[PDB]
Amino acid sequence: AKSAANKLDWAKVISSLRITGSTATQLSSFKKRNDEARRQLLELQSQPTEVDFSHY
Amino acid sequence: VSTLIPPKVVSSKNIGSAPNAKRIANVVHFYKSLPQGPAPAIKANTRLARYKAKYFDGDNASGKPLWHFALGIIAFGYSMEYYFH
Repeated sequence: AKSAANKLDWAKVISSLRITGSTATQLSSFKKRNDEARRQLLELQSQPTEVDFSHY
Repeated sequence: VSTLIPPKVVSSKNIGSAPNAKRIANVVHFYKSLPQGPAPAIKANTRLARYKAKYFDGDNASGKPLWHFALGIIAFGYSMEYYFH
C-alpha cells in the first residue's frame, strides 16, 4: 500500500547513508514520511460520513 | 516537499577525491608504457660497443675493463720510453 513506497524509501534511507551529498534531502524524505503517517491515522480515525438516521 | 537533487549531481566527485589526479597521470603513463623497454644499450657493434657488451654490462662490476684499460696506458708510455731512450 503506502508501505510499498515507504519500504523502498527506508531501504533508500540506509542507502542514502552511503551518499554524503544529502543535506536536507533526508529531511525531505522524513517530511513525506511524517505526513504519510498522518494521513493513514487520519483515514483510520475516520467517522462514518453522516449521522445514523436509523438509530441516532 | 519534494526530495532535493544533490545525489544525482556528480561532476565534483571527478576532481573531488585525490586519486582523480593520480588517474589522469597513469591513464597517460600506463597506456604509453611499452611491454619491455626500447633498448638498454649494451652493444651496437661499433667494435667498442662490444667492449661495453663484454665489460660494461648492467650486471658487470667485474674489474676486467679497468685492468685492460690500465694495461693500455702501460703499453702506451712504455713504448714512449723507447721513443725517448
